[PDB]
Amino acid sequence: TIMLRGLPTTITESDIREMMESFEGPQPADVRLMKRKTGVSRGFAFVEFYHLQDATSWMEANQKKLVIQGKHIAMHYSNPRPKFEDWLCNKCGLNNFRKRLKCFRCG
Ligand SMILES: [Zn+2]
Repeated sequence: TIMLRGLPTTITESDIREMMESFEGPQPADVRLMKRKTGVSRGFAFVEFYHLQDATSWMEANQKKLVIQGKHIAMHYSNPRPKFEDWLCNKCGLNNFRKRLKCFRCG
């Protein structure tokens, strides 16, 4: 899970994956361009991985090497930022909300 920010308001989830079949590191598992309620993508997008060596090598050599729409974008770690009454999942280790009973990785 690595986030990249600043994707324009007309970019398809494919538009980032049309040129991300060629960067370094072994091929990933899942890519999620964050959506909204009306059906728009607000600037940020997460990348999951099969392995951790692959993500490490991805951020290793080309952190500040990815240009689309004439603007560089950072590729930064993703660590949860919780609140007071937040729980944990015993099969994914993913932090999720309190008024919801299901995790966002397996359920
Ligand atoms: Zn989980």
